[PDB]
Amino acid sequence: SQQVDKIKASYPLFLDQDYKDMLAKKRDGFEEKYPQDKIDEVFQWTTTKEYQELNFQREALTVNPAKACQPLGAVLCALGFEKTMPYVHGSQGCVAYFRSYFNRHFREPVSCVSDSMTEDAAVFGGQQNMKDGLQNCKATYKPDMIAVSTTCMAEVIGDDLNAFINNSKKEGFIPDEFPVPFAHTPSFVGSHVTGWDNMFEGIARYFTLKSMDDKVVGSNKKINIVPGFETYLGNFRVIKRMLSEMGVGYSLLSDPEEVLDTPADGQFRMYAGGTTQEEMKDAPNALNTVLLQPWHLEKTKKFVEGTWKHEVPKLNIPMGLDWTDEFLMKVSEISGQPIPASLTKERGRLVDMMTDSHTWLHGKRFALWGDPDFVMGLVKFLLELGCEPVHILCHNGNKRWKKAVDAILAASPYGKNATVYIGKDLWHLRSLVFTDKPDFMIGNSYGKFIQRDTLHKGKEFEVPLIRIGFPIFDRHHLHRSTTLGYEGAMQILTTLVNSILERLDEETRGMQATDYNHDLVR
Amino acid sequence: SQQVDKIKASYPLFLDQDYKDMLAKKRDGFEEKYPQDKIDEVFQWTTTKEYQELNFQREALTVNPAKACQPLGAVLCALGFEKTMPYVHGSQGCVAYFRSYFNRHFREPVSCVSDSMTEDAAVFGGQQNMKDGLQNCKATYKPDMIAVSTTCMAEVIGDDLNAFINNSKKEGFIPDEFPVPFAHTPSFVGSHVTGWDNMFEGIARYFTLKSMDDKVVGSNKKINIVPGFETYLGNFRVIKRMLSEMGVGYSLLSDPEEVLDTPADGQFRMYAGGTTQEEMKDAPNALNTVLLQPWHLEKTKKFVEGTWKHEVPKLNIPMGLDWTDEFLMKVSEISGQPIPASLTKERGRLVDMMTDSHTWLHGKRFALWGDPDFVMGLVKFLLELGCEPVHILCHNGNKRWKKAVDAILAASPYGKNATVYIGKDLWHLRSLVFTDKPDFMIGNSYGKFIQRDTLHKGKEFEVPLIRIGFPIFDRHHLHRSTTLGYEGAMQILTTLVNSILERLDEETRGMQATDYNHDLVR
Amino acid sequence: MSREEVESLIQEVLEVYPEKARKDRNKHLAVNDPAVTQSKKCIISNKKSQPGLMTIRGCAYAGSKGVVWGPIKDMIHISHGPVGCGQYSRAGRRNYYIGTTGVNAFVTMNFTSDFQEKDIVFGGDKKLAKLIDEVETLFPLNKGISVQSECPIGLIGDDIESVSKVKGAELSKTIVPVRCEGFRGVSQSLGHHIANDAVRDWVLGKRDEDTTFASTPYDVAIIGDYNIGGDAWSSRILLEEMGLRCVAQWSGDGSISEIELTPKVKLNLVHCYRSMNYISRHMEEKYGIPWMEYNFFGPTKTIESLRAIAAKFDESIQKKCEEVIAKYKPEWEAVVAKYRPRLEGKRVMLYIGGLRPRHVIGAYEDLGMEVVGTGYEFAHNDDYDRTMKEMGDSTLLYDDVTGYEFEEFVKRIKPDLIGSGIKEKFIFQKMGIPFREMHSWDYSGPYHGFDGFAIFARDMDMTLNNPCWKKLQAPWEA
Amino acid sequence: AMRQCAIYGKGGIGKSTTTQNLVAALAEMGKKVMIVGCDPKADSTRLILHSKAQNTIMEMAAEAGTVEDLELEDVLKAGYGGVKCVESGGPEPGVGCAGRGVITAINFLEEEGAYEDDLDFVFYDVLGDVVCGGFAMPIRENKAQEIYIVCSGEMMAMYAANNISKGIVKYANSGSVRLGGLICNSRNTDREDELIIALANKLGTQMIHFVPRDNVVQRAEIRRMTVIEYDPKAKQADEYRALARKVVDNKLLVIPNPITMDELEELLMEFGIM
Ligand SMILES: Nc1ncnc2c1ncn2[C@@H]1O[C@H](COP(=O)(O)OP(=O)(O)O)[C@@H](O)[C@H]1O
Ligand code: ICS
Ligand code: CLF
Ligand code: CLF
Ligand code: ALF
Ligand SMILES: [Fe+3]
Ligand SMILES: [Fe+3]
Ligand SMILES: [Mg+2]
Repeated sequence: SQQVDKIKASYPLFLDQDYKDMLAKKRDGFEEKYPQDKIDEVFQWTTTKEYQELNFQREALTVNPAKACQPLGAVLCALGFEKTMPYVHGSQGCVAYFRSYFNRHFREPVSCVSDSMTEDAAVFGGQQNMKDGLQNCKATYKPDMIAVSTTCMAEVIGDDLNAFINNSKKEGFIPDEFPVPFAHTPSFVGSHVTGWDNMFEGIARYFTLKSMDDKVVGSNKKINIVPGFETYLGNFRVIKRMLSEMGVGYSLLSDPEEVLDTPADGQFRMYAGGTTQEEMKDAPNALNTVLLQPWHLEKTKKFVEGTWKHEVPKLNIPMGLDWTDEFLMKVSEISGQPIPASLTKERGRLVDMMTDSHTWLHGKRFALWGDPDFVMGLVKFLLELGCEPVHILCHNGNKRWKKAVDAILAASPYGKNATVYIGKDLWHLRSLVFTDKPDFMIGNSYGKFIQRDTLHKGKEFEVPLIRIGFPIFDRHHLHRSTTLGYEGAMQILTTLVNSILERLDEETRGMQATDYNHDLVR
Repeated sequence: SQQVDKIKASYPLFLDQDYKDMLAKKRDGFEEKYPQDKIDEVFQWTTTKEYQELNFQREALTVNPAKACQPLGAVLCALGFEKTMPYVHGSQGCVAYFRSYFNRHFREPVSCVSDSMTEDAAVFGGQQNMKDGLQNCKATYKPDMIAVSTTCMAEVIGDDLNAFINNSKKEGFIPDEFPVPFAHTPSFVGSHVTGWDNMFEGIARYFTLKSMDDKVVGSNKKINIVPGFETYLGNFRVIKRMLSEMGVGYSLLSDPEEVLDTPADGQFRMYAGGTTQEEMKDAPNALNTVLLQPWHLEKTKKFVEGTWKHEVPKLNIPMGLDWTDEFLMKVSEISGQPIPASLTKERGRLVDMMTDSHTWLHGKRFALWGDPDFVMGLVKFLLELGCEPVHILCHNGNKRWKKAVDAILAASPYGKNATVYIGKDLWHLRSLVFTDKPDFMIGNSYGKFIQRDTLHKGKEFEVPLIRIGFPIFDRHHLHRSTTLGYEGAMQILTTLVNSILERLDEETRGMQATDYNHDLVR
Repeated sequence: MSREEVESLIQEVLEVYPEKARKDRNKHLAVNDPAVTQSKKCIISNKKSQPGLMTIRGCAYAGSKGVVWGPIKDMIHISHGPVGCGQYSRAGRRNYYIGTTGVNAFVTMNFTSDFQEKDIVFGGDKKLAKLIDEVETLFPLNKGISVQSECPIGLIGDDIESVSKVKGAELSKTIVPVRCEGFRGVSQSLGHHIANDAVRDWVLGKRDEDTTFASTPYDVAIIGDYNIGGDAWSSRILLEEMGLRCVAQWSGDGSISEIELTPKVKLNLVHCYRSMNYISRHMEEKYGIPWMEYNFFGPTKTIESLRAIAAKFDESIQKKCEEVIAKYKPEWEAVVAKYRPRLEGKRVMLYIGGLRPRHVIGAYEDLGMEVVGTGYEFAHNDDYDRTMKEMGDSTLLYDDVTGYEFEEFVKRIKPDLIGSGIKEKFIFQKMGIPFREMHSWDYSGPYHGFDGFAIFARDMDMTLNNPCWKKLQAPWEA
Repeated sequence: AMRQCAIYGKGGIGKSTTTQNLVAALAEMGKKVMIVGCDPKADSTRLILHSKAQNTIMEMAAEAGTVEDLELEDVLKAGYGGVKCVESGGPEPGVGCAGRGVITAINFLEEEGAYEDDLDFVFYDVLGDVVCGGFAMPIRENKAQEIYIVCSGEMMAMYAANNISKGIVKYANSGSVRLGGLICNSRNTDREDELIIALANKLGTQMIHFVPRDNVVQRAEIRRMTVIEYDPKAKQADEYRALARKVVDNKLLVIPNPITMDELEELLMEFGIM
């Protein structure tokens, strides 16, 4: 029953007595459910150390992974280019999932097409699918470029993308001069960040491999910036703003911020902004190429050093204080422009915020997960703040990345209790936060479930989730935030300290019980 | 006892068994307090409607006021001028309190001096205090201008600021040309915003009143912007950014953002930035003067219309979509510059966020309080989002402001259940949120206590606090936020929708009880 | 360093003042020398602040309402006058209490008469009576009303005593009029004195003709402990762990019942001499209750004070004190063994109100830290007399230091850590010097007793050794 | 036009009565005048309005919220001969703070534009005991230009006039306010005129029209009017006409050089004996 004045959605409609009675009767009479005592005992067992040992002995089963497949990152990278349609050779369910994922994260339209390879296409190959799909996409959505990635089925059967696109061009399905960069993106290799790297390398080599004779390094006096897999629009914006204030000429290749942040003014823009084709053509003329997230831009690094002949600098992701300083100083040493006073003042204001908040930040223990470069930057910044990143999980990390992060932890007194896990999923991490409880965990929306689980052990065991990373589905407009540069460090610091303070306020809100510490001034 | 490995601060030190036993024994033996049943009965009574009637019949007692006294606003206004020392004629305890208040809100140094009027100065007048204080302050802190306000004692005894400063100048305590603007700021009249208005009017007439002969309106082709009492640095920044993007020449008088956001680089800067004296001298030459918060800039409006001969536009505070649009169109019609495409795109992105979040925002009921212009802007924006501002409280509001806000509510279908209270304190609002419960309350840090009180009636009656306004003491770096313009509206929308979503996540976190609605995707 | 250089530093700092201000301020700065018997020749204090010099001092209202009266839980304290004072003083001081706020406790609430212009012109006595009636109607569980005067009340001669008497008789309530108008005195010290006199005249004598309280020989009352961060509690658990019965706490977590029961106790343990020595002397000379100064800052001072207090009782109390010392010895020893190596040899400068500038020196020295500069906002001659026996040789002493003076002293001395209030914190944080709030404990604490010592050492190490202080200079600058 | 005068002097020396009679004389000469009473006793406009001015700025402001809600027409009322009359309100004796009320009332008059054009004179009748800065509100900058001190041959009256001059000195140096002269109200003392003239010379000023003590004033004021309304042809009415004429044609505006207590005693021995 409902009252027309106050209408209850599912919560709290299904807390009504009739609905509770119905659910109890359903479970009692037809579900054959385990007894509540058995369920409680099994949950308590799952929160134990022996269960964690069993969990970490897993070899074949993955539970709640913290990664996606390559073509998602390929689609994002392709989206970062002007009037470019992402085109995934393979089955259409993949494209539907990629679009839904990015739609839920960004709350914006995400354009991507499939060539709809069915069983007959699996058996006979996707040549006809490629020809018809390229023709249909170009005629329907009028892109100036079609960037081709693959689903797992086309990678298993060896659908040769190069041959398929070439045959499409020579047979008149698409114009011969129409740019169709391609990249093999096997979903059973690496992760979504690997797909981003592969797609970017494909686009770069499409626009630069053959026409290298007339290229001389530095002739355009710009700096190439490769962002990598990035889902914070403020990160693109902050890199652009810091380079603009610095008087540095730059070329941000794969810039998707405009297409993912279009206005609602009565019309739908399928394409907006993005790296122009001329930018990629002229990229070899740059003074140098700086990789924003080098640890999933290895293939791009090999191509840039071996083909464009750019001495790509060894820079960590510009996250936190020290690494933003290093990034700015390297940009200075490359372009010859000095670091301006506005950037110095922004750095000083970040330092002032750190001094203002160190008492609440110091000693705080964290479990964090995400992509390797983001995770490493977060670890470095947390060490800068005096926090303890006790659990550091990277599902798609590798041994060398683990070595680098271990060396970073060894250089700080606040990395003594820190452990780096690679190839582990969020079930491992839920065990980790049960058996060695941190104060907070930082990660994407999936971590919410871990928080729920911790709250079931009790309020004193609950590990609150701080939502930084990808994807964030249960909050609105957090994709607009920043994590790079001094501005990103300021936003992260504000989020961390205010999460701590809100947690403390909640834990001291009980009148005559804990409100003696419910201080107005913190 | 303490474990050296894990040291407990007061929370949760005093939850230990020995401390709990000590507190219980102290209460039983020596406190002679009311029985817990009696305390529960009285609390339940205070949450009732009859108690609210008794509360709203109050005529003499104020409990938890949502306002401050005039000299606080005078000090804030004076701080927005270059190398200007705020100087409060009267008792030094006032200056200590103003400085502590602003230090806790901004987490920054706040420079202000007193002439330390004691009982002998109260009886004989503080003319010697004025002479010695002006001389000492100028010799010690070398300000380029000393801006003089008053405490209540100097206003009661009629300390003639003009005569005192003039005598100090003629007797050689301070140079005759040294600028010493003054304003009478009685704490028993108006509130802190009135003090801001009074101080600004005094500073304006000090630099402009006697030299109006060689002034012609529009000759500098600039626009005067008066911000009023503003404690969000992002508001100054957004007004500056929006005017400079528009290509409009502007002069923001009383700009304190630099002095309240100095960097930590091994140096303490007592002064930084601020409106120069030449800007105030040239202000009568402007095309027009726009008052950002007109409802506490009445004296400034009268002076600017009657002395500078500027036809001050009838503009509401540039908060929310419609009023930011009106502000931009008025600035365009004054300066002659068109609204640029970047501002239009920012407005469109605001609209996109509104459409992305309307389902969660729509129908939400709010109790809010603060200064009149900020409160009115919040009410207008909440109406734009489809929210219901049911309890609109403004302690320092007046009848005309109440009528304007009532007319605003009548123009929208979402203002039907809204009531505007003026002269009511936060105890009135505690009663209001107990008897007509909103979903959230928006206000400064004091509202936290109301939240505590609501949580004592039960978790279902708890009204969470959203911290927007002044002062904010229990969170860090919120003073850096923005509330004006499209950017401020975006920040407010993000805060509101994510507060709603975090509340819903908390209410659906109970496994097997309410977690059926613990959705990953919201 | 060296008695001569610091004197030269004092003269150089004073050089910028006008001659009157320089002549005044020279008498408020000194170099410590334990060869001095009376601080009158050394340093003078408790004098008028020089105008326009940006002093740190508060007012008598701050010393009365904000310090002494405010912490009392079950009493409602009304800031009589305009709205500013109570609003700025609302919950700025962390005098911790246990109660139900708004029902039977009111500490963090701001009760005010909110004087308008007509209240100044025509008087506020009728408004005060109506306010008392409204307080009764809306807060019926309050156990006392105090009326803290602000500046206009003192100026216009409002007869708050008459209102208090009439309304108290009419309602059988204790209504205490406090003439703590801010312009009286020179600082919070006269606020302390006025508040103590109000307690003596209106509260302390209510149970004089009452013998229904059972008194044990081990009855002590804690005086001048305001439960900052739970300080008093951390202190109290020690005393009652050595057999003593803590009848009263003044005034942090304090009830009016405890103040009324104070004359029934046998000993008065004064923590803050400066704020409550007046009432301690009054009770000594009226009820014959001896009072002793103690100190619960750091293990050395805590043990010394516990043994001194035990020596005033039977052998059972002394055995219980010894067992308390032996029980808590490993914990503070572990705290030292953990945090002293991180803090040994670090120099600290202090500037707090009237007791802590000298009381916490032992706690710092327990961690190998040397206090090179100290000073008071509002201490008297006797406070500096007590300070000389605690400060080291050739250490800077300042009274009512100005912002300029203290900034220059810090620049020259270059201490590793500064302990002062909220109005110096961000100034010295921007100079790259670790800062600890020594009033509010930087929203941490307690610092009293052994648990307080553990927290204090943790905070000192956390702020002193924070990595942020190594990042003040941008790497692209020399 | 627009001459702003402030009437001060020893308590009860006859400031209100002389001010009202002088204002009546000035208004009978076609001069537009306005009387502002800065005494919480709103008794400085009774002989002009023929009744006690019940409506005062402070009382109206307290009744009607604050002073901003007020209107001039509710406190500014005409009387005999076009004399506009306003009164600053005040508490009953022994309570509140009347100086703050005077400050607020005068600020309200300034802000509401009571000082319009076609107003030749504005007379601020102030109380005799200037106890605070508030009652010096009339002699603030740009408020009153001339100060008239009513005195008499009594030692206390001359001491009060000298003390008032000492208080004036700070405002006179701060602004452009000066001492026009010493109006003398006769108290029938030995060498009254000699004492007033000597004191005025010592202060650096003049004695303007020593006014005789006559009961026609008492009669006229008990009939709720000035002498001009009561007996225009009486001797004291002509004396008030002469006082008005001497006020109009006055140019001795000086900063007083007040004399110490010793010099005052020498003046009393020199001119107060025989
Ligand atoms: N020239 C005068 N002749 C007779 N009586 C006078 C004269 N001047 C003043 N008075 C009387 O002396 C008394 C003094 O009252 P008032 O004029 O109000 O003095 P003040 O305004 O200084 O307080 C009045 O009653 C008045 O009738
Ligand atoms: S009362 Fe005094 S200024 Fe003795 S007014 Fe002040 S809570 Fe200080 S050095 Mo704030 S004489 Fe207490 C003090 Fe000391 S408020 Fe606290 S810390 S021990
Ligand atoms: S149509 Fe359907 S969703 Fe597509 S793959 Fe095939 S079953 Fe699966 Fe899978 S890992 Fe990624 S999303 Fe694909 S490329 Fe393969
Ligand atoms: S020294 Fe002390 S704090 Fe100052 S006033 Fe006086 S009692 Fe109070 Fe009050 S309302 Fe504001 S803060 Fe003052 S100007 Fe008056
Ligand atoms: F007694 Al008066 F002016 F009325 F001196
Ligand atoms: Fe800061
Ligand atoms: Fe959208
Ligand atoms: Mg008179």
